[PDB]
Amino acid sequence: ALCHVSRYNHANYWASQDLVDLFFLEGFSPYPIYGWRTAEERRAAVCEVFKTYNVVTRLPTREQYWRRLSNLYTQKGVKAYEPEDPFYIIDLGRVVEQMARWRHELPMVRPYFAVKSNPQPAVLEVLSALGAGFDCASKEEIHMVLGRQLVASPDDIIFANPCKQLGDLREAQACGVTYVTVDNPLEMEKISRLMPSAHAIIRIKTNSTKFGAPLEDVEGLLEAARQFNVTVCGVSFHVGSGNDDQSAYVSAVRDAYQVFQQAVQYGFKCTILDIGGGFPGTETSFEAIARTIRPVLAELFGGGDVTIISEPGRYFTAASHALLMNVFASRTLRLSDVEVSRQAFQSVVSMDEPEEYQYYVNDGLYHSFNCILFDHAHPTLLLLNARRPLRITTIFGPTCDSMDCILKKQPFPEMKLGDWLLVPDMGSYTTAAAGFFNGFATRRLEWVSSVDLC
Amino acid sequence: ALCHVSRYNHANYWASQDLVDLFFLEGFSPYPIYGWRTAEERRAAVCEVFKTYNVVTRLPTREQYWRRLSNLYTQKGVKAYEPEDPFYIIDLGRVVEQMARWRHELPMVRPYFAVKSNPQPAVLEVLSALGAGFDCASKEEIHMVLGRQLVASPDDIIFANPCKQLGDLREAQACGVTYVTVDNPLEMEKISRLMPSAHAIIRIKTNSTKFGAPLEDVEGLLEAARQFNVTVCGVSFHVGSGNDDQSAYVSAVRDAYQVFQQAVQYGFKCTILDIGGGFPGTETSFEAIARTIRPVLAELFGGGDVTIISEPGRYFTAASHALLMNVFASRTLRLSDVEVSRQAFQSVVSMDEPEEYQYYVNDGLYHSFNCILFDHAHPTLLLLNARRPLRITTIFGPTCDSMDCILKKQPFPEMKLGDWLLVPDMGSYTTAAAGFFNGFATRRLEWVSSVDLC
Repeated sequence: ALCHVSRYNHANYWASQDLVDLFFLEGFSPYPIYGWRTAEERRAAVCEVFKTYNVVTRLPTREQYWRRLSNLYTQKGVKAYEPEDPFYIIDLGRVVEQMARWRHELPMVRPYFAVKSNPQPAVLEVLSALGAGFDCASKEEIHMVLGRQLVASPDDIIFANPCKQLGDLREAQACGVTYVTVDNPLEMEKISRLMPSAHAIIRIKTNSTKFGAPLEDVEGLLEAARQFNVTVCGVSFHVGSGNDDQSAYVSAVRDAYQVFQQAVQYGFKCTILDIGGGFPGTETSFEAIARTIRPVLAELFGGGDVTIISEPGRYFTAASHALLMNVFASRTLRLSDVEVSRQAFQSVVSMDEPEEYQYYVNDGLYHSFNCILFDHAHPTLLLLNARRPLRITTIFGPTCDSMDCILKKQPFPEMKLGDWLLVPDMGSYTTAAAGFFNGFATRRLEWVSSVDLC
Repeated sequence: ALCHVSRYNHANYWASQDLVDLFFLEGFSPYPIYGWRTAEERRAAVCEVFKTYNVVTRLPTREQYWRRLSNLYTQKGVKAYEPEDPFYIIDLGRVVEQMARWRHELPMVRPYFAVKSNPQPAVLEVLSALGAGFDCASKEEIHMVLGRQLVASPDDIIFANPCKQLGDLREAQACGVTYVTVDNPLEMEKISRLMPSAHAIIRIKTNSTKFGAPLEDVEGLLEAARQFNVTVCGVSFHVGSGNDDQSAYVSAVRDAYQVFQQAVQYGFKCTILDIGGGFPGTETSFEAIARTIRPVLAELFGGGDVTIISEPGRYFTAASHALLMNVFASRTLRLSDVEVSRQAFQSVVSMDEPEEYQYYVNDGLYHSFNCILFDHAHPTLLLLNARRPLRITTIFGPTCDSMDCILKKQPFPEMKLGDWLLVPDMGSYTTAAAGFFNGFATRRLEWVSSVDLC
């Protein structure tokens, strides 16, 4: 459907610091910590990134915290940007908390953050300081990771795209990366021809239709790898967020074990297992998924000769953002008699006056709110603010296009010009896929650290 | 649906300049030319733009011309960019021809090009040289128009957004632009309080959900304008990219005349008539639309007191661009028995072997091909270049998103890694709304001139 407004649907619409501290304490589990930094170097590096971006440690539920921050920063902005411009509130402490959670729940797995989730430099810097690996799907992301000197060696970068361009392969081989992912024999030929130092990883299909080799064709994939003198030492799979069944992960791990046996039959001694991303980044919770994944990994890849990695994307940056919007235009329209009857029966809006209240905010579908179509997401609009009766609303974007319709004829509290709209959990594939249509953009950013580090 | 592939659907799928010259011949119509330049200065300015952007004159159907140009500029890359990278072929001669066609069909109307269609500097500069007005929907586009010194005075810029932000109005008043568009009395109050030296233009609804005041509420609009000491001298309307027929244009202009009479009754003497955009850019033809709308303008606004303007967007930059894509990855899959039966009855590809072909190109839905959703467009894929059996193809994009699919399970000639895909008529809202997901972008541009004005 459209943006979720279930927070305002009835007439009476009124009404881990310990984990992070544990994470920065090792140097628990018998597995070595991620990254080349020691215990003292990681904390120093994260504090250095915090100082570099001058984040503010605003210690604290989550909706109340976001509302308080939005009020404070709106007041601050009222007192290089306009006070009515949209802005983000990046909680860089949330990324640290997510890494602490991943270390606690999956200590045997080293995440390789998907840079495609948000290529924002601050999150990359803090993740590299935390010891995370990096997951580049293109030569551009490889350059951002290497150009910022976030990795000591290119061995912490995986060319996770199973279908890479020839120039991308040339740049990756020149830059010195080694880990790549494959799904078809033609990619084996390309990798052998243009990148001889690669450590190819086979991507196996899971129970989408674009990536992942079928379990039957993995034998032909291994045959092509052997024929083309390609060193295969890994198997990867990605299920994507949306698979409600918790058995998809264990089925994929079983398929990976079968592929490992097939590779062993081909003289390939694989040492890398990649379980992909798709983990939930918001509070099927991540704890249940980890409790499902852990035992099969222990009883199948518990020998210690295979390193288990992952490429979690939105998991790290799901709860780290909060977009704020200003309503700057409003008008009321009459309704037809036919439309009046339907709304009276269902909607809790008072239909004495057939009025449709239309509002315009300064961020729409051609920008950060592009996740409605590209990501199939339904974010939660929140009005920070005399009874405010529930009128049927159609919240438009700033762009003159008529399709900028983040809301359409749904009940919502009465809003006037100058009010702010808060959209929590707006960090996954929001500004990465954002387009510069009409010239509007959420250029302003604010840096907040929910946890205390410095 | 999806990208149009009707060019390849049966088993055997094998098998201007004079008007532009007339356009630069003002020193035949009783209307003065557009712009502050003369005949001897417009040609010099456009030749200066061509020299500045190194535009090359290519001389000649449109499909064959685009194929020839694609061959020429494709076997030219392997001889700062990779040869296997996507690129555009911008034909500014097409923009010049579109302007000449507009001048011939509607000599009484001065276009004000919608910068939102493509904010590319070359098209803006060539249009300013041609004498076009400019149509800025945001302060950013105002700055691009003014920053490049394209307009002698800000009187050639219309703040065509009927709902403008406060900072945008402040910048517009500071810059010196006067013409604005209004929809609701709240906008009247905002403009009066913020933009004192304005010439408001009422936007009337066309037989529309987002913009356009209803014909009944124009009374309240005029009352608010008079109450807030707002000077209104124009009425505007936008129809949309596609509609029923020219009867919409006739109804809209008659409603505009009625609103003009209402304003005259409300002590307001108007002098501006804006008929909006939505005209066809590709080849309901534009000539029929002009032949319909000319007589009503002649018999209704033929007194000469009111100047008729327009804001045509895609009309100028529809047939200008031509995107090219490279197939760098491919694989073959299986089909279910149920799915096999469906294709046997309708698909012309022999379904004896359940072969599903999946290809990958370097431009997808997160980029230039974003017009499929944001614009509801179906561009025509063309394979430039033995036998080419039809197969069930699924042309994906470069991004690793599952939904980045421009064509799904449709017949198409057999493709191999290295072939190019030509997509003509890709200049309207393609690179303007294009994002930067995964770091992929069509950075390379090539400049051609179908016409020879130099």
